[PDB]
Amino acid sequence: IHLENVTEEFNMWKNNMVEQMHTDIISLWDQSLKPCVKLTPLCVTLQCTNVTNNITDDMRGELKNCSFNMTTELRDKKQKVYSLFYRLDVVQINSNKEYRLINCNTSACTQACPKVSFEPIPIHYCAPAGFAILKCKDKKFNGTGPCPSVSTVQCTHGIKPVVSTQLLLNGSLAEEEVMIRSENITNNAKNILVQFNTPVQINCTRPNNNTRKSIRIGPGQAFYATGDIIGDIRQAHCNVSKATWNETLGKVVKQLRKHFGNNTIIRFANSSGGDLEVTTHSFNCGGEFFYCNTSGLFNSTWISNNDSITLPCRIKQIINMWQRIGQCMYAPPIQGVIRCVSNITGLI
Amino acid sequence: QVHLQESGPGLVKPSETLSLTCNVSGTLVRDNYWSWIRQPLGKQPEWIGYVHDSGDTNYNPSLKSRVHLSLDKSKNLVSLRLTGVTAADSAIYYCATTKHGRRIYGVVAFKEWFTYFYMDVWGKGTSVTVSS
Amino acid sequence: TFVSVAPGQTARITCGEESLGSRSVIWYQQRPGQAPSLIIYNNNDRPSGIPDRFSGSPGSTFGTTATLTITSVEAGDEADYYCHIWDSRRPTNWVFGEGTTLIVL
Amino acid sequence: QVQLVQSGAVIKTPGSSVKISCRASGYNFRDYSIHWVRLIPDKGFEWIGWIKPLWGAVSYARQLQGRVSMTRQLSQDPDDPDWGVAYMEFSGLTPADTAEYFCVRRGSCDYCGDFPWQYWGQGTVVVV
Amino acid sequence: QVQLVQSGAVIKTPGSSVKISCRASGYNFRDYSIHWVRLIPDKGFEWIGWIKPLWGAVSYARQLQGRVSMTRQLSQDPDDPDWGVAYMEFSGLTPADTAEYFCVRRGSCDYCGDFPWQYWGQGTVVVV
Ligand SMILES: *[C@@H]1O[C@H](CO)[C@@H](O[C@@H]2O[C@H](CO)[C@@H](O[C@@H]3O[C@H](CO[C@H]4O[C@H](CO[C@H]5O[C@H](CO)[C@@H](O)[C@H](O)[C@@H]5O)[C@@H](O)[C@H](O[C@H]5O[C@H](CO)[C@@H](O)[C@H](O)[C@@H]5O)[C@@H]4O)[C@@H](O)[C@H](O[C@H]4O[C@H](CO)[C@@H](O)[C@H](O)[C@@H]4O[C@H]4O[C@H](CO)[C@@H](O)[C@H](O)[C@@H]4O[C@H]4O[C@H](CO)[C@@H](O)[C@H](O)[C@@H]4O)[C@@H]3O)[C@H](O)[C@H]2NC(C)=O)[C@H](O)[C@H]1NC(C)=O
Ligand SMILES: *[C@@H]1O[C@H](CO)[C@@H](O[C@@H]2O[C@H](CO)[C@@H](O[C@@H]3O[C@H](CO[C@H]4O[C@H](CO)[C@@H](O)[C@H](O)[C@@H]4O)[C@@H](O)[C@H](O[C@H]4O[C@H](CO)[C@@H](O)[C@H](O)[C@@H]4O)[C@@H]3O)[C@H](O)[C@H]2NC(C)=O)[C@H](O)[C@H]1NC(C)=O
Ligand SMILES: *[C@@H]1O[C@H](CO)[C@@H](O[C@@H]2O[C@H](CO)[C@@H](O[C@@H]3O[C@H](CO)[C@@H](O)[C@H](O[C@H]4O[C@H](CO)[C@@H](O)[C@H](O)[C@@H]4O)[C@@H]3O)[C@H](O)[C@H]2NC(C)=O)[C@H](O)[C@H]1NC(C)=O
Ligand SMILES: *[C@@H]1O[C@H](CO)[C@@H](O[C@@H]2O[C@H](CO)[C@@H](O[C@@H]3O[C@H](CO)[C@@H](O)[C@H](O[C@H]4O[C@H](CO)[C@@H](O)[C@H](O)[C@@H]4O)[C@@H]3O)[C@H](O)[C@H]2NC(C)=O)[C@H](O)[C@H]1NC(C)=O
Ligand SMILES: *[C@@H]1O[C@H](CO)[C@@H](O[C@@H]2O[C@H](CO)[C@@H](O[C@@H]3O[C@H](CO)[C@@H](O)[C@H](O)[C@@H]3O)[C@H](O)[C@H]2NC(C)=O)[C@H](O)[C@H]1NC(C)=O
Ligand SMILES: *[C@@H]1O[C@H](CO)[C@@H](O[C@@H]2O[C@H](CO)[C@@H](O)[C@H](O)[C@H]2NC(C)=O)[C@H](O)[C@H]1NC(C)=O
Ligand SMILES: *[C@@H]1O[C@H](CO)[C@@H](O[C@@H]2O[C@H](CO)[C@@H](O)[C@H](O)[C@H]2NC(C)=O)[C@H](O)[C@H]1NC(C)=O
Ligand SMILES: *[C@@H]1O[C@H](CO)[C@@H](O[C@@H]2O[C@H](CO)[C@@H](O)[C@H](O)[C@H]2NC(C)=O)[C@H](O)[C@H]1NC(C)=O
Ligand SMILES: *[C@@H]1O[C@H](CO)[C@@H](O[C@@H]2O[C@H](CO)[C@@H](O)[C@H](O)[C@H]2NC(C)=O)[C@H](O)[C@H]1NC(C)=O
Ligand SMILES: *[C@@H]1O[C@H](CO)[C@@H](O[C@@H]2O[C@H](CO)[C@@H](O)[C@H](O)[C@H]2NC(C)=O)[C@H](O)[C@H]1NC(C)=O
Ligand SMILES: *[C@@H]1O[C@H](CO)[C@@H](O[C@@H]2O[C@H](CO)[C@@H](O)[C@H](O)[C@H]2NC(C)=O)[C@H](O)[C@H]1NC(C)=O
Ligand SMILES: *[C@@H]1O[C@H](CO)[C@@H](O)[C@H](O)[C@H]1NC(C)=O
Ligand SMILES: *[C@@H]1O[C@H](CO)[C@@H](O)[C@H](O)[C@H]1NC(C)=O
Ligand SMILES: *[C@@H]1O[C@H](CO)[C@@H](O)[C@H](O)[C@H]1NC(C)=O
Ligand SMILES: *[C@@H]1O[C@H](CO)[C@@H](O)[C@H](O)[C@H]1NC(C)=O
Repeated sequence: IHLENVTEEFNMWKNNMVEQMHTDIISLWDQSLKPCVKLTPLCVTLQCTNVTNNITDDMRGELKNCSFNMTTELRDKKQKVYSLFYRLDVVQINSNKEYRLINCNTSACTQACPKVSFEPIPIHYCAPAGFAILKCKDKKFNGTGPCPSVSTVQCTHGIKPVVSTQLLLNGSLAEEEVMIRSENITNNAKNILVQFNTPVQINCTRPNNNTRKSIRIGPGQAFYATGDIIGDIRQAHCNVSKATWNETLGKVVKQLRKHFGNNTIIRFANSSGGDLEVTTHSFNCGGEFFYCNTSGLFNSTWISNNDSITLPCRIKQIINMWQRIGQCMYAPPIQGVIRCVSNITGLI
Repeated sequence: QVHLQESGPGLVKPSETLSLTCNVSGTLVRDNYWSWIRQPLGKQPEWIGYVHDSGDTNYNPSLKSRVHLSLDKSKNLVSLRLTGVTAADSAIYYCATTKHGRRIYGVVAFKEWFTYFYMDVWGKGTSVTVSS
Repeated sequence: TFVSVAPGQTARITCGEESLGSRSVIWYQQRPGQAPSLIIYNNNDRPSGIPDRFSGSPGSTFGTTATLTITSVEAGDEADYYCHIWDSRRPTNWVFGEGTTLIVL
Repeated sequence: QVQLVQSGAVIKTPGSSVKISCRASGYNFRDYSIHWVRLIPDKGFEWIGWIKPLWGAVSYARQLQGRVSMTRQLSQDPDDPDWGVAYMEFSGLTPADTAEYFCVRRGSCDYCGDFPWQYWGQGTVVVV
Repeated sequence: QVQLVQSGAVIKTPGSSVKISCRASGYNFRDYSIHWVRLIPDKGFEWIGWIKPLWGAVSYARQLQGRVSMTRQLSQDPDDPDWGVAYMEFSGLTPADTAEYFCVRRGSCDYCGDFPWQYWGQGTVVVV
């Protein structure tokens, strides 16, 4: 319901209900793990070799083929069963070459249920009776201060909840131009949210054809591992268009010169360092977690006067989402070549 | 038109350095790759390896030490030296030109391709035999 | 490895290990007493001098054997055949495959 | 209480690299950022950088890039979630870098920003 | 989607017994009944029987008793509960029984009864 002659002052940074969304999604994410299986008999001695591949001594194979003792459904008999993992999930314990999982000394990893998926669906947060929600419909609204055209609504619009560290996906596009937002510009410990108008199409794929293999842990307990790699052993990657990326970086340069004067030299360099999922951009392409290198994007300089950027990724199976002290999660392998099309909407 | 011609001793005493030569006709040593291939009687051939200027001289890792390939740009020939002739070394040997070519299956920038070899023309052979 | 087909008919000669990934096969032939000679240098590519009807299995198939398809055979095709697979997963084959012989009526 | 324990003062040679630890205890280590600051005589203070120990996201001063590095190690047990270790590896040592270093944390009030560092370590003297 | 996958067409001898499978996928298999129906040229359709795969409770047509049999096998895993297999073993084969067979499921609407079979398999030809 569009209002008249009204003006309220808003503040996105001291706002409530973003904390509530964070707590609700964390607790609901925890709630979809209790019916699923704990990998208690899986933290075990792993006899790993190199994956069968033409080995290059300068590079490294990103797959280790591990066979191990596993308990059958019967408590007396145990079997020898093999699987495939990445370098980023196993570590060498100290001739012989025996490995272990990286989470053997912090937590038992709850295996995610392969029935449930991780695609986003729009949640609308509706207010109870006696409360209302006000949305600001001003175009040039930098998210702080008085907005001149607000309108009340009973429920919010579609919020597809994405898990994206850098380069937020599937967002809400801006109206007519790029808009940068911050709590305090001269504060360099405050992140700057860039939301631009036209979306950037990004394709991402794993071209390696995998085989789901079931292993029986016990009665009613199934462990889904990687079987054979059908075809070529390739590196999973992503693509953006070169021209639209250069154009949109020109757009954010044009908008960034409003806050620092015109005669300013703006350059884009990659992330400085930290863990894996804060220096590289991480996302979830249909129940499969990619960690893609963004050095090919933020590599530019800007003076005050058909191709496509491909970028490689790494694939992890065990995750430590929200960095809890004792809560890790295995992710099951999924069949076939996996590709997804998404829209880069903004930057952090 | 190209045709090649080898030459050798034919009779070899054991534990002796074997050496073979390979003539040219038409195309010189600089214009193309070169290769040596050996084959015993009634057997499949064994590609010994390939030789070219600018370090393109990768050898069979089975032998890897007792065999050395070389060129002769002064006289425009190909040459091979062997070390430690055993009884298995009795075979007919071939110098032959070959051509490369990129088989590409994935991304070119991620080195998801390779270079295969194939010998278009061949020599005629030298029946090397080790005996005392 | 003895395959015989009364002349003018078709012919399928298999050779080598089963495929693992993408491959680049090379087919050579060998008359008795002669040097070898190239017939196929790619999965299905031939150079000049050798005619058609010597078709090859494409390397895009996963988990098959390399074949060599010959139609309208003759006494000139009576030779020893050899394969040289170049798989993108297996290492470099410094030796050839197994000798498959063709003989005609 | 909020406690920040450094290491002892160290003497290095020019061209070496000094590793200075900073153990924090008495609060939830994953929530608050860690800044590094220096004090040089006849130069005053000079800012180095910050690191958020939740992931390890860092930011350095512009004139010190390529020389400094920051890591962290969290406490992974459900019994002691409070303590944590931050690091600072300073490379490219010159005799100009003889100074006293501090690893600091902001206050916990509502109007408290990030740069008004309330809690301070005891300081570490680096002489080259 | 609701998918019903039969087996291929088969050729049998008189006096044998043909086993026809029916794999169902895309819905909760334990809830909806499975009927079997036949189509004979110059005879039209003719009813065989039904089976509820929740227990295997069956009912046969009267004039085909002693010859037909219906079983099922459920999907026992918490990851793929949707699919399921029904069977029909038809014995006492005569040359009159050369026909096309269908395993069918009713609709899911509220006024939908049991016999208005919405979803149909692709049909299996049996020639004697
Ligand atoms: C993100 O972006 C990145 C990059 O931006 C993307 O990465 C790209 O990904 C694609 C697909 O993943 C890759 O494509 C592969 O390319 C290689 C190389 O192709 C080149 O070379 C071929 C052969 O070279 C010969 O011909 C050229 C002339 O064209 C000549 O110059 C050269 O000297 C040599 O003589 C060319 O044929 C090919 O051209 C083709 O593509 C053109 C594109 O527009 C098109 O115009 C042409 O008409 C032609 O169609 C190109 O120049 C290919 O080799 C490879 O295809 C083979 O491999 C796959 C997997 O094994 C298989 O499925 C294919 O069928 C094909 O295998 C056939 O070809 C072999 C060649 O010998 C043959 O041996 C095989 O047995 C098989 O042969 C069968 O089919 C052929 C007919 O095709 C028949 O003749 C045979 O008898 C037999 O029946 C792929 O196409 C890119 O390389 C890669 N990188 C770049 C930089 O682009 C990434 O995909 C993006 N991701 C997303 C999500 O968007
Ligand atoms: C940003 O927003 C876009 C827009 O939605 C998202 O793109 C979609 O992502 C989802 C999840 O990855 C994709 O869904 C999956 O698609 C696979 C491909 O099949 C498609 O095509 C066939 C044939 O047309 C259709 O029948 C099918 O519905 C899909 O459209 C499917 O194989 C997947 O199905 C499997 O999983 C589901 C999970 O419930 C099972 O029910 C199925 O039985 C099957 O096992 C799945 O449907 C979707 O295709 C994408 N859309 C497009 C247009 O590409 C981005 O993913 C999102 N960004 C991020 C980071 O998530
Ligand atoms: C399986 O993987 C192996 C790698 O272990 C790979 O072997 C390599 O093959 C190439 C050609 O097939 C060999 O030759 C190289 O070719 C390039 C292209 O011209 C040259 O630039 C290289 O020269 C560099 O390296 C030399 C030392 O090797 C130096 O002397 C030179 O100055 C250059 O620095 C080189 O000649 C390559 O040598 C091998 N690798 C090794 C370790 O020997 C094989 O081809 C792969 N097989 C398949 C089927 O994919
Ligand atoms: C994200 O992507 C970037 C590139 O898109 C990637 O950067 C590259 O990383 C490698 C190693 O991590 C860098 O180092 C190279 O490694 C090889 C290994 O042998 C060296 O031989 C290379 O030296 C060559 O190049 C030198 C300079 O030209 C020569 O002096 C030398 O003789 C060799 O020819 C080189 O050291 C590589 O340089 C970068 N690329 C760039 C453009 O900086 C980065 O690693 C990715 N991110 C992550 C987290 O992996
Ligand atoms: C941001 O971009 C820079 C520019 O390349 C990246 O720096 C590079 O980092 C890699 C490691 O990730 C360095 O590789 C080195 O390889 C040798 C090989 O053994 C190894 O000994 C070293 O320890 C190191 O791993 C590379 O030299 C380095 N290049 C430069 C010019 O600094 C940086 O990694 C990028 N950051 C992110 C988060 O992507
Ligand atoms: C991983 O290693 C296992 C061995 O533990 C491999 O399985 C064997 O593969 C060989 C090659 O075909 C067979 O001869 C054996 O019979 C297999 N044994 C078993 C128990 O399966 C497996 O192929 C390897 N996987 C990969 C991707 O390299
Ligand atoms: C199997 O994997 C091991 C690693 O556990 C490889 O050993 C080293 O690998 C690196 C890079 O892959 C090379 O630079 C080293 O030279 C390797 N060490 C040695 C002693 O060679 C090993 O090469 C892999 N392959 C085999 C056949 O063992
Ligand atoms: C699976 O279990 C078998 C049985 O314990 C393990 O095999 C033993 O390995 C040790 C160490 O190499 C030997 O001393 C024993 O003699 C082996 N016993 C038998 C019966 O083989 C094996 O290591 C386990 N893991 C795998 C991957 O097979
Ligand atoms: C966001 O826009 C508001 C105005 O709608 C800006 O707030 C004013 O900024 C000027 C400086 O340009 C100050 O003099 C005023 O006192 C500010 N008013 C209020 C109520 O804060 C604000 O600076 C803008 N923020 C950003 C990051 O651009
Ligand atoms: C990944 O591998 C599977 C094999 O496990 C491929 O599925 C086969 O597809 C062919 C034709 O596409 C069928 O004839 C086979 O019957 C299928 N086999 C199985 C077991 O399903 C699958 O197509 C591969 N993926 C891609 C993208 O090629
Ligand atoms: C990203 O993927 C889309 C497909 O999902 C690509 O769009 C196709 O582009 C080709 C030309 O390259 C057209 O012929 C198709 O009609 C397009 N299809 C669709 C559905 O858009 C797009 O090119 C890809 N982008 C990059 C950079 O690779
Ligand atoms: C920068 O230039 C624009 C002209 O496009 C002007 O409107 C703006 O005021 C200038 N800003 C500064 C800080 O000079
Ligand atoms: C940055 O761009 C230059 C030139 O465009 C390129 O050579 C370099 O590889 C890029 N940086 C990285 C880390 O790839
Ligand atoms: C778990 O083991 C790894 C590998 O040694 C080690 O780096 C890590 O500190 C260990 N974690 C704990 C809590 O001991
Ligand atoms: C369990 O075992 C019985 C006996 O072999 C078998 O009939 C049944 O199908 C099995 N169930 C599953 C889910 O494998």
